[PDB]
Amino acid sequence: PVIKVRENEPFDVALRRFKRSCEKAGVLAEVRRREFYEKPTTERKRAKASAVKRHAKKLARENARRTRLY
Amino acid sequence: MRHYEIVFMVHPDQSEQVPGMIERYTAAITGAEGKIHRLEDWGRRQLAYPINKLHKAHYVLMNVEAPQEVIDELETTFRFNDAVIRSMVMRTKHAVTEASPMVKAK
Amino acid sequence: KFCRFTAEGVQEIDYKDIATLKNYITESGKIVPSRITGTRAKYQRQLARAIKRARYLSLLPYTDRH
Amino acid sequence: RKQVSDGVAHIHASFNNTIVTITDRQGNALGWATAGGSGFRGSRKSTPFAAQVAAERCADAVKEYGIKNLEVMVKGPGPGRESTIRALNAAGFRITNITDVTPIPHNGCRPPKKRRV
RNA sequence: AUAAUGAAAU
RNA sequence: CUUGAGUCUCGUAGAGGGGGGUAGAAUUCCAGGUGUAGCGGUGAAAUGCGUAGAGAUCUGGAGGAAUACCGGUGGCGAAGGCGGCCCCCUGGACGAAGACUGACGCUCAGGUGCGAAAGCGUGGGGAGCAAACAGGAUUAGAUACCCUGGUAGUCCACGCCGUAAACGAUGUCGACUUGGAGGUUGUGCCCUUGAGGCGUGGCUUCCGGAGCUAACGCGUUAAGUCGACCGCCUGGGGAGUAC
Repeated sequence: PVIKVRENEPFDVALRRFKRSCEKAGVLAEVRRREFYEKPTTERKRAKASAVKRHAKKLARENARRTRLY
Repeated sequence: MRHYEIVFMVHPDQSEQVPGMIERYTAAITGAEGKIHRLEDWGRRQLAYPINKLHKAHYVLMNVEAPQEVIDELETTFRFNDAVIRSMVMRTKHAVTEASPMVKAK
Repeated sequence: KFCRFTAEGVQEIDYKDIATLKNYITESGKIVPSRITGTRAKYQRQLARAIKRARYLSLLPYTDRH
Repeated sequence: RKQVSDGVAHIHASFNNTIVTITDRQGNALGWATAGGSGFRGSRKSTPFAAQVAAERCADAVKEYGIKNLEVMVKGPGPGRESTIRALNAAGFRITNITDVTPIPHNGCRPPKKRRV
């Protein structure tokens, strides 16, 4: 995330550009997840749980639009 | 015999020996019933990150067909020479004779 | 999803082609996921191989701060 | 002293403290201030207000060198990334650049074990 | 933040 | 005799196995420059480090462990398991069109091999973190959970041990029996509208019909309908213990 202040450019715009670039790069997430060690079992379990939850939510929301609430 | 692609890089302040190097290696390959399919000399280029406090390396590319003992000896020469700072040897499926993207838009 | 390599019928991705390889890395030097660019799996794998070869030969960077 | 007119501000922002150090363009230090040494202790040491106060004090402690232009480098995840930059702009310098240099390993060493409390 | 225990029957 | 089982010819995808080189990010330590009172840690603290100049910032060097992004209900392996890049040696699977042998097959008591982590023997290596151990704290006590330190081990070569919720808690082989939506890897044809349709193989995820089941549920990758061979059970404790 490298930001160069352009001519005539105010300071708030540059600051917001900095924040947006860092959000796109995603450094805070990496730093937070590398703080403690995680076992391979826990890693695999988290991945599977996320996939199952996402699939089920998609199915439920796609099948919930065939009923009338009132 | 198999088909190989070779790339090597040279110190910027020793660019006056590259033609002699090319001649010597080509002679070594051709003396053992080998062939040379493509040869290219790219000149000096800016590096993407420094190597040993340097930028601006000199690049050479070759595409050949030869036995394995010759390639082994060539690698040994690269290892023990001090003008060469990096090198790569790869295997190919067929001979390559077309032109590279570096001799079409440089 | 649209794939340029499949559309043009390519055999290899040519680690020497910096112009093509530039379209698949971010401003930090990271490889871009396939679900954003719409490539196929075969060609995504070939592409990662090519980018790593270029990184070693020093035609591409590893990170934006060296 | 010797005038400089061009400097770099380094911000070190952890989950427990903030450190600000102003330097010339070759890495030679001129002054520093920290959040824990500005009247704050414990829970109040890790808040954006403390980081702001530290930025003000660091700006003051280098007024004899006559600095005009400043680059900014930020390193760390803690609270204090933005308050410091705002305070430096307010103090009256001109910001020319902003860079992030937080270090990330390409799979090196084993971290400590998870806390169970 | 931590933070214990309750005879057997009807 | 050729339909089960095999051999030959052309290709394709893959973290399948063994050996040797090499690259970039980051941690720790060692020697220098600038600079001056705090750093580190917790729910709150203090043991610890610091004017004998720490922490912060810049430059040079040493060492050994792991490979961000790609990366996914993705791939390969009999299971255990396998992930940076390049070279050498090597095992299996699958598809198209032909040729060849002629039941050469399935299962398997005793037998023999392979087999995560921890542990054991001899010789090396040791950033990071970590049983045992020492000191802050918390508490009625705290041989704990939290904090500051820390060695066996974790790494390499050769040899032992033979066990795990070693799990799909579901032995191996063959045949038959309505459907829908996806993933990955081969191959044939074309109305011709050169960018799209129509077919045919191997592996794999989710839902669900008849039937089955004590129920939960399984459902062409069966726990449905059948055939061939093997292993195992017979109330709870004592006990997978004693001799």
